[PDB]
Amino acid sequence: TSIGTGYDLSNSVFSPDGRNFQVEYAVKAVENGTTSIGIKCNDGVVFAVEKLITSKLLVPQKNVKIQVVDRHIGCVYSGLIPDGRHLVNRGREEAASFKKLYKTPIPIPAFADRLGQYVQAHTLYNSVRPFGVSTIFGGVDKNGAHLYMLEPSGSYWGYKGAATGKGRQSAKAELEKLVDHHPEGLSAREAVKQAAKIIYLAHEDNKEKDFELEISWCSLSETNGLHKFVKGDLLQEAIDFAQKE
Amino acid sequence: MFLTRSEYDRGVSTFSPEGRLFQVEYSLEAIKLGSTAIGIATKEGVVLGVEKRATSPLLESDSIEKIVEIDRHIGCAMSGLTADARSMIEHARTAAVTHNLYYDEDINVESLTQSVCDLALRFGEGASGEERLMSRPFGVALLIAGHDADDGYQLFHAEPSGTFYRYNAKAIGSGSEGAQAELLNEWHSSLTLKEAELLVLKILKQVMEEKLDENNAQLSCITKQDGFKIYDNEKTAELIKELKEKEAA
Amino acid sequence: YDRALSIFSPDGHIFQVEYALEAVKRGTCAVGVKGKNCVVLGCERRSTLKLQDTRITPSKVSKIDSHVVLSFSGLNADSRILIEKARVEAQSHRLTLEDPVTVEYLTRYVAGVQQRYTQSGGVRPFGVSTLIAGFDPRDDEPKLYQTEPSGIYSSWSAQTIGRNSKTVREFLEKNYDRKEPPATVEECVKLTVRSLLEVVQTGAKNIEITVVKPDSDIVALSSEEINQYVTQIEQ
Amino acid sequence: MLFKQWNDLPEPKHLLDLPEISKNLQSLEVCPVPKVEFPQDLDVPQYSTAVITTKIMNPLFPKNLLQLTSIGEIKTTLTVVYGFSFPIYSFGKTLLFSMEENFISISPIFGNMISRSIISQLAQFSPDIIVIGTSDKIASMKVMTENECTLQPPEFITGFIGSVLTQLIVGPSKGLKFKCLVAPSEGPNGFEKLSLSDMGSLVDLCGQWLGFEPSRYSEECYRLWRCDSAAIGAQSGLYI
Amino acid sequence: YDSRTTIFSPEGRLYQVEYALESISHAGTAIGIMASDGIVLAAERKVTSTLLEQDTSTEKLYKLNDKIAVAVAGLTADAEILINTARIHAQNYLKTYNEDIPVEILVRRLSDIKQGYTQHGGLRPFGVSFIYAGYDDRYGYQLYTSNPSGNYTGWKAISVGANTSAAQTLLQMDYKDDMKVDDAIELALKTLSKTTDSSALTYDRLEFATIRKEVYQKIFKPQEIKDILVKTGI
Amino acid sequence: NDRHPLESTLKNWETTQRQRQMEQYRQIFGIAEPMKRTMEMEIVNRTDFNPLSTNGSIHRDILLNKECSIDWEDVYPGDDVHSKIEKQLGI
Amino acid sequence: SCLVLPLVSVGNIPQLSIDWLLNSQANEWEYLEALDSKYLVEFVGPLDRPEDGSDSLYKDADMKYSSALEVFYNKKRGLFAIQQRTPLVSVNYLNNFIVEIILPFLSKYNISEICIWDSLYAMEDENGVIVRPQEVYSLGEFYFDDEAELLSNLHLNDQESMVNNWLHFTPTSFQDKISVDQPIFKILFQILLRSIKYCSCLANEGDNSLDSQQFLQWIISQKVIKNAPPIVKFVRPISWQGAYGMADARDKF
Amino acid sequence: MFRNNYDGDTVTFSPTGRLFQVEYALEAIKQGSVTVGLRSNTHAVLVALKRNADELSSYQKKIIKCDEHMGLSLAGLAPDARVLSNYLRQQCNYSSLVFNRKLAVERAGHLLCDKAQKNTQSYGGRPYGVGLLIIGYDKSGAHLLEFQPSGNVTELYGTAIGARSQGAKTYLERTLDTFIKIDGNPDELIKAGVEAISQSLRDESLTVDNLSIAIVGKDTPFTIYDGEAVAKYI
Amino acid sequence: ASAAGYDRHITIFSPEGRLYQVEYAFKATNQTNINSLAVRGKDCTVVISQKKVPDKLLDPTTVSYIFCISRTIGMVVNGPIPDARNAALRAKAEAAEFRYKYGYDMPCDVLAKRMANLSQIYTQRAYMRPLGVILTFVSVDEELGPSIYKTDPAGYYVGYKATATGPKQQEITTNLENHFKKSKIDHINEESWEKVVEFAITHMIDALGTEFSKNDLEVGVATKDKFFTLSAENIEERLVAIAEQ
Repeated sequence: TSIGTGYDLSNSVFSPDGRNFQVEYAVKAVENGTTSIGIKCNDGVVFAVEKLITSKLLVPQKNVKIQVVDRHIGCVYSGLIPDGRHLVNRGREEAASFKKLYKTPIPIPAFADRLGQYVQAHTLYNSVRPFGVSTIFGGVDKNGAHLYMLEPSGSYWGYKGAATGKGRQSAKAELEKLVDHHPEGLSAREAVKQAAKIIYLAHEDNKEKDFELEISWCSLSETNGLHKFVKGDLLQEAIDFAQKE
Repeated sequence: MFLTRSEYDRGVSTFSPEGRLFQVEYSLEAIKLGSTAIGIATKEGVVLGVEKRATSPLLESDSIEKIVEIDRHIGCAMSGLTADARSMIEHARTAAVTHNLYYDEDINVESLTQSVCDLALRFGEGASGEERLMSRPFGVALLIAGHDADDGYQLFHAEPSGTFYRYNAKAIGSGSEGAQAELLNEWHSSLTLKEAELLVLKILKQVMEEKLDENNAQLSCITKQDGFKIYDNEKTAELIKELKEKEAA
Repeated sequence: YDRALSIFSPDGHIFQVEYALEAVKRGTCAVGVKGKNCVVLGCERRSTLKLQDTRITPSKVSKIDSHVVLSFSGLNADSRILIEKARVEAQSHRLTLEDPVTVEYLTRYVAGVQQRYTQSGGVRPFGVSTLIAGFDPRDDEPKLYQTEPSGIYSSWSAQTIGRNSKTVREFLEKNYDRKEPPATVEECVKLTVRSLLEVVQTGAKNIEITVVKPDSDIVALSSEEINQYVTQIEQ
Repeated sequence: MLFKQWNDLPEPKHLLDLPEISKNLQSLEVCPVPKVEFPQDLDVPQYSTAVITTKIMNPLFPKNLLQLTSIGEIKTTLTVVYGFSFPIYSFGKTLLFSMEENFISISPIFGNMISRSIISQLAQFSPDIIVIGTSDKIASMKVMTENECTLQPPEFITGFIGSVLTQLIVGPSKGLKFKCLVAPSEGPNGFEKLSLSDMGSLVDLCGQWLGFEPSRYSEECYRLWRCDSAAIGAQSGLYI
Repeated sequence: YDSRTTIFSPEGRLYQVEYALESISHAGTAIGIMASDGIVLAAERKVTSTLLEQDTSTEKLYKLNDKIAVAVAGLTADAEILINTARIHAQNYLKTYNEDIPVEILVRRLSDIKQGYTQHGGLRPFGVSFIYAGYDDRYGYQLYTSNPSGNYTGWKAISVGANTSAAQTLLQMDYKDDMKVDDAIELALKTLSKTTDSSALTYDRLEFATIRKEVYQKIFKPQEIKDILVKTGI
Repeated sequence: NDRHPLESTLKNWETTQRQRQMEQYRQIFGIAEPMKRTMEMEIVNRTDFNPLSTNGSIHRDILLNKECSIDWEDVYPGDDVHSKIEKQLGI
Repeated sequence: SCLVLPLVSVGNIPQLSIDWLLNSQANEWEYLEALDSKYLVEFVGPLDRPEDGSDSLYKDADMKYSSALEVFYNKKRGLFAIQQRTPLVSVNYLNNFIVEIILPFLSKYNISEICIWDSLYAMEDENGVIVRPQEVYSLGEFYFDDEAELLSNLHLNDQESMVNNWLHFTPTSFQDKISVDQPIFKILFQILLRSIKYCSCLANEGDNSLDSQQFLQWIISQKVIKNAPPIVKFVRPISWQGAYGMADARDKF
Repeated sequence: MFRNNYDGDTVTFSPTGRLFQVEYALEAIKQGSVTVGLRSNTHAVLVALKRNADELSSYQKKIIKCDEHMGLSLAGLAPDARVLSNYLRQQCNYSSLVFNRKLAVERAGHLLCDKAQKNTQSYGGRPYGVGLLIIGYDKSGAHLLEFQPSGNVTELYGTAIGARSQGAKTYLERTLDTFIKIDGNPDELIKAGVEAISQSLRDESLTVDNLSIAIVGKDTPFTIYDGEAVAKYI
Repeated sequence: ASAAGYDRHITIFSPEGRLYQVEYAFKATNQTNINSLAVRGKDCTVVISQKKVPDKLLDPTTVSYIFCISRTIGMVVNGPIPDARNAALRAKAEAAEFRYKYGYDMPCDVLAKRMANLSQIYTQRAYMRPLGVILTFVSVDEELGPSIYKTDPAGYYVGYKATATGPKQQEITTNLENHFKKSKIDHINEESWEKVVEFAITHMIDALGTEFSKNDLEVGVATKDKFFTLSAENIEERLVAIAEQ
């Protein structure tokens, strides 16, 4: 059973089958969020997210879906907006604290472990609910490009490619196929186009609604290891390539 | 489709569907049980009265203060569960005396009303980030009356909801629904204080559960020279007999 | 709704505090009467089993100071502790200020203590309603106040609490004329004895009496058997 | 808060917190049923229609606007003693029944039996019925009639007006031509509350059925609503 | 209305405290009698087995201070902490005022403690009830009894625990105020013998204490308990 | 000036030491670890009320890792129960 | 012929199970009549249909509203099924319900057995009815022709026991006895029709949709009533789509 | 139905993956009156409709200034509105003193959304039930941040929140190409804003006593119009 | 059996005496479906745990349940990785604190005892769930020699000469028992950690029953010098050695 009545109406309760159902429901909440993907490059990572333009009123430039945790870490989340923004704030604080302490950018593994610990803590006690946001974040540091995914349960792993949100199914399949075709390690310029293609192929489940995609990438060779958005000619080239369907 | 027991009725931390916060709502229900209180404001003063609600003749009708003073120019009338009102009045008096001590000047009525509603707000987070002080909102609602040179005679109603309104005329407590309806029927800007107090007696008679008498009803007035002063039993009896002389027949 | 202190009933009540007040009805009857210059408190002592030691802890009516008397009905255990806190406050006031506690002040403090034990759901409210009485320091006016578990308190010319309260209160309502309250101590004591006799079918052995007088004078009687007889002669 | 109180299960939700008819819940015999007394001098045929409404919506009939007069009481009793009564108002050619619905004091059995008595009394005279009430399971104001339902499957009506509609649709004297209107509500029976927009729309609509002038009717209705009526409650003051 | 001890029931009664009152009724009978010249405590120990070390157990009675002794019923674990607090309070009073604690003041303190745990929701009532006995210049010998509710009462002769009603009836029938310790002992032993569920109430089942005659407080070991039981000829 | 020099620092040694330890842990292990540890400490202290036994909770010793250590503050440890109830609940 | 009578209980599982049964066999079930809702908290709601869009259970177009309590009928199976949408006003009237409604209906249509469904909350260990808690279902049966002596003695004398053993509960069932809950009152009243069957489910509050599905699957697995298996596809009524409101089209995901 | 089993508190999710308790808080905005805001390159304007309890009472303060460069309007719960407004004013003063720097509009928006979000994670505390429009002008141009109690904050050219706000939002959607270009003419911008709110009314007409307007710009410090002042804009 | 009442959520005794909450917490240890092995050598200790990803896109470099806790102590966990990481970091912090407090390197015995006691708090406190993981601490104690200690959410604390954990524990433990029985010794008695690793792989294969490549397992070895997890190439070398055998 996916529900397990009785044992699910309170956090930090083990069901007769080992599951703690509140984390399962938090995972369920992650489904409804906007699809997001992150692709690992031989020297960087590429992020793409399908921001649905809900209404004309939103100011296009300042309304951004991809949050920057630090100069060298990009982050995108799917699920509950408040939890996502709060978690991003915690990540930014951790980056600031670590940099202030050692005066060097935090390597991605330590930051990912810290955020996984933070998320996991909320699943432990009765008075707090699990974070209902699945997050993709990564960047480049002394040890090269890294791309991590952490779940509401606090579990996380290194990923050659990750996907979330409502369109997770087809996007995940297409990303599997991409990594299968190109095990050599895609370049950032190639990964931008591939991510745009994959994210458009995820739009077929919500055809009727208008959408825009923000593409940002961090690469050792391209941007000296600084996380910078894609704007102008490169993004339009990605449009044209993916428009081939 | 099945009828099931609700639970949003319990606790102040739960919103009902359509976003209604009931436990504050039922708190305002408890106000209706309290003694009727009436107030009327005019450019020449403000008057207010209260049903004493003497449960038995043995109780001392002279020693149940539903009307009290907060400062020389500022007083108030209250209704509901008087226990919380005691704390509310004590806080109001403390704030007024502290303000006068610190600034050597009279407390503006609006500032006092804001301070009182801030205490009433404490069932949740305070207006300045203070932690919650109590598990439930006050079961008390009151209307403040006073005079300020920058505002003139004015009458503020304050709920337990942390909200307050300036009122030309107001009613709370038992039967205060019809009381306020009749006030809206009767009130006009040109009322003089004599007419104001006689109208208060009239509305109290209309709403009161038994015969209107000086031993169960009492009045208060705010005047620049007089400040806050409560009418004595003889004065109230004079006003009541004047009521049956003027309005009746 | 009755499950906790922190939630109003839909009609505006707080059923838990009302249940506590009802529990106050469980205890024995206690009554107080304000005379012109004296205050009389009578108490229905539970019919003593012959094995009880009469010479120790006989009185429920107890002193809070040389000029204040406290009586109660309901849960005795809570009452003792409330009395202890009242005594602590009275002496603290005598220390911090030269003048002793005004009876109004003491009853306000007891009402605050009872209310404070109702502010949070973690503590049971005291199932007691005290009947503080006395004379203000150096002032001849008798004072008599009643407190309730909710913290509501009010001054009375005469009031009853405890078991079978309604019978006594109705009797006092009929027989007490505020235009001419009983002046002399004897008349007030006779009125109190008559009031309790409407509830206590047992003889005078059950009725305790305390008389408090201005200028810090408190005395407990052991001769009301004569008063009981006189009411019998009047009956 | 650092922890939720472990003891808060909370209580089950299949059963409702209704008052018990008698303290002897373990009773093992036929429980008695309330009797209903209806004033027989009413002379129904003199009225062309009837309105049945729950107390929380009296403000729709302002005495300063229509000459409401009380004809008589409907009285009920239940020996086990419980007993309650409410007035039959009247205006124009219309009867008005107000129940004083209240779950804390009144067991819904009284409401259902009263509804049955009222409708079985109105059966022979065939007056037009305009039953106006409230529900806490409806997204927005609806209008209803025996040949047309405007309720989505998950939506329904409860309480006394539930009994009235039941008697009108099924059971004895069924098939009576009636018009129904239910505004969305919140909270339990008798102590319910109504939204501002829904209340205003109800005022705009209820006037048309009663034939009163929309503007002056609306002014009087707003006057009665916002003057500390129990229906509005905290709304004006809880929300800016 | 019993999951929480902080909430009254609609009948204005506490079910949690009433359950505690029920609990002590299961414990072994403890009986106390005041004589004109001394106090006598007796107690039938519920726990019994041939292997139990009667010679040193003495968990049914306790000593709080010279000339003050208590018999207990209910949970021994709950009894121990209150006994310790009572000892600390008595010795603290002696240290402060340099006089022995008048037993009434001690009983007041312990009654307040037992009430207090009925107050805070996280604390259950003490499932014990004490018979206090001691001497003081205020009133001489006097017996006090305190329940989980936190109240106390003075007595000339009282019983606590299982079948308390029968023992109370026997005492009320036989008791006199002019008795002396050596006869109050016979009365108490007779009452326990006729209240017990055992056939003969051998010395093993019985724990005993007395205060008499400045004042000597003596708790009897089983040998002299048997000697006395044969002295009264049960 | 009238106090013993060691008085001010030693009075609150344990709490300041714990605060410094938590600061170091936050520096090394991120915000999560101090949050977890402080919440453990507060959820143990909040739930454990027992006025008669000043001895203190066992789990408090377990969590501070002083379950096998002794300090002079341990060897040498208005007082009514109701005063303790008031103080603990802040009521 | 047989009747199935769901009882309001923890999680409303009997009612949800009856919804599953009726909606999963729309080709067979049909509306017959509404019973006297005198004792129920009155209910009025629109027509309901299986989510598949098939023909509604209320076959006749004259119907425009659904009563508080109605008896559906299955001509092929010769089976009746009550769908009770609201609980009784109070347990005080639990007796009158059976006395004045259920039994007259059974005698009206010559019902041979009444297969009552019920749910039991784990907290209700009063009188220790719950035994073998490892199991989660329970079936009990009673037969008049075999227990003629039992009913012969029961209407004459009472043992005043807090628990009773009239019903024969099958092995590997989470109860062997019934103490104070609803079955005690009615079982007496159907006793003071050849047989009675009682189906019980241990349950907890929550989204009992799947729990009710499993309960119905188990009930059909047991040979309680001669019914074809709806296992091919369970179809929820269209009304359930509103169980969690209407939409989440709001800007917080 | 099943919603009633999972909406009891802010912590428990539902098997559908929703969180009903904060959904109710979001829905609470619908009870409040309409309030509208719109943006122009030089000016950003607020328009709000004040509600009063009864004809005998004064009208509520729907618009609060925080500094000469920014202020906010709100709808929904009065207590939460007061709390958030006071917190934001306190933090604006704190920024202006500690840093001698005017608090940036986006900085304030995120600083307040962080506060609003934390209450949705902990039991006991409830989500705030106040939706508010923060408006201000600073070095980075004119801004208008819609706020929702669920931590969500976004910069909009214009919007309407509160009861029947969707009509004003539709009108703003239909005039976005127009009212933005009205920069440099505050009277016309205010007229457009008022014409937006007018679509939200079903019963009452805009009047000098209920309507209230606030404007801020490079040449115009945050100013509030009310009473006879707004007559020319009606 | 299903829990009765308040025990359904918090750790309090049931009428049968058992703690349903802790028993459920045990089942959660099998949630990830991993199974591990631990065996002792002459002067080294080795742990083997499966590493079935299984998803193609998930980066193999970070699917690791073998956590380095200190120079001489390593540990491998069963159950969800969030709780595993929380417990591992608690172990690391306790080890460092002990090293500072008592001045000498933290023995595995005391560390596993501390973790068991910490688990014991949750085993009786009302408001905290047990971590629901099973930990196996391995080290080369400077006085006990190679040792293995196992802790479980109930707070038990037992030393093992060889251990298996996870769903398939029964076959593995029976095989180890058979090997030791026919060998009549309490350790493998190989003078190099490579041989002990090879033995562990051999007996894992002879129980799980599946031949698997370098991707499917991770190997941790504890020596007197330091504890280290083997890289992919080292596992490949060991598997090649096994195949040659």
